[PDB]
Amino acid sequence: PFVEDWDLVQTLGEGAYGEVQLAVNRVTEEAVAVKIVDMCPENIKKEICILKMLNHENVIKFYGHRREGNIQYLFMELASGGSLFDRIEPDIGMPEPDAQRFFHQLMAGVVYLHGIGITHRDIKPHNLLLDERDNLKIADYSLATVFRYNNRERLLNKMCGTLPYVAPELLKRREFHAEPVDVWSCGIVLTAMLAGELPWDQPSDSCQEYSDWKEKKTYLNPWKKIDSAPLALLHKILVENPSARITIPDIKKDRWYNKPLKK
Ligand SMILES: CN1CCN(c2ccc(OCc3ccccc3)c(C(=O)Nc3cccnc3)c2)CC1
Ligand SMILES: [Cl-]
Ligand SMILES: [Cl-]
Repeated sequence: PFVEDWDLVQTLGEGAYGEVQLAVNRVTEEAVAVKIVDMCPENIKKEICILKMLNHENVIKFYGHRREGNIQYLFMELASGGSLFDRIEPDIGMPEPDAQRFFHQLMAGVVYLHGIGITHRDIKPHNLLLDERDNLKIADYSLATVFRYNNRERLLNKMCGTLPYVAPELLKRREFHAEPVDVWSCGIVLTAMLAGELPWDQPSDSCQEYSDWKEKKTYLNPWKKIDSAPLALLHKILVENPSARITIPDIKKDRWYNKPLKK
């Protein structure tokens, strides 16, 4: 039984749907991340099925799972570097070359997900982890879902995620395309990395900071802290109409995205 093989040392944090712990094996001392859930059978079955699909250098590794009656045990690679959240200095961000590198890696992982028809739905720095060489890994598949199957796209029609990161259409439209929503959250992550603050509580008209952006007041914070090149990218990403929003193929052609900054 689980408790005979593993010791739960501490809480690593909460995901969208549960909580994950640092587990250390009682024989080998191998340290792993474990998500423990007392079975929704329907959602957890879904989370496990997506987890089994994943194989990419910028997505967390899934080791497997154990069911002990009603409780499911999900085992995954521990991120020795902790989270990206912890590299963002409040009100400062991080050095632009470090931000660009992490943004390159984030885009690599998101392209991989979208290419297998999965949308993450909750991209934010808490869910972006780092291995021992600071390679970024997209974690937490509790909200992830299928948006393309047999080459047919399905629109999403459920609101979820985290408000300061969600795209405006998720709050307004009854159904919407999955990919532009993930692209938007990437832009908020990039903003956070370069300014060390979030731009708004949510992207709604009742939020003044979001109105300010739409009116192009980039002389205000956080935008004033961001160099003109990454800012120009952020103007293409944080576009209100998802059909006019930049796609990942075009992000990959952006001037800042291609600027040499780092060894
Ligand atoms: C030295 N230590 C190393 C470990 N350090 C650390 C800190 C936070 C973490 O996750 C926050 C989290 C993010 C999403 C959901 C729940 C919790 C993880 C981690 O490895 N988590 C993980 C791994 C695989 C799958 N899911 C989560 C590791 C902190 C510094
Ligand atoms: Cl398919
Ligand atoms: Cl933050």
